[PDB]
Amino acid sequence: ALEGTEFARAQLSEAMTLASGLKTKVSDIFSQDGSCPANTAATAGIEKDTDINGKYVAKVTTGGTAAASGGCTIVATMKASDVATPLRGKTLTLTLGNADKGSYTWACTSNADNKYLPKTCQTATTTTP
Repeated sequence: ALEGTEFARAQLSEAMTLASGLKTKVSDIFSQDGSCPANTAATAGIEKDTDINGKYVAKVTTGGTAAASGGCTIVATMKASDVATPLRGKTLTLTLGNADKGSYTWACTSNADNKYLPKTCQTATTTTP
């Protein structure tokens, strides 16, 4: 008897797995400098604030307005990658509202192929071109 795989591109599993996995990573973002900067003090003496992993297939950075409560709007991206969507993964964004005295909160805001009705994850703002 022989063995082997068939699916391989189990994007379904990786999809959900990537969702919760993203929350954990983003949760660290605000936890990085205990604030919400924009890689202004990263890629210099840190190994977390400056993510953007892959060969230009992942544009992730910190953002928002916080430094005592919780207001980090991190925006991730996928350019010329090979996961989700037929062309590109597009951009995505999440928010942190822990308040530094509550129990952590989140606000989804994705911007990757949104033709169907909205739910949980909204559409990212226009942002600069």
